[PDB]
Amino acid sequence: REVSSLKNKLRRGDLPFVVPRRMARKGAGDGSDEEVDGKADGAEAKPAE
Repeated sequence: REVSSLKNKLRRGDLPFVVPRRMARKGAGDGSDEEVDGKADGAEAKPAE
């Protein structure tokens, strides 16, 4: 039973294997025309003493 079990393991291929995984694709998507200006207001605080 021990020799038979060892022979069946080699014939079946029982080994510490890992299922492979595929690769992901890049998300290079086209942009939209929703542009915003970089304008900003100025400060109005007074200097300290």
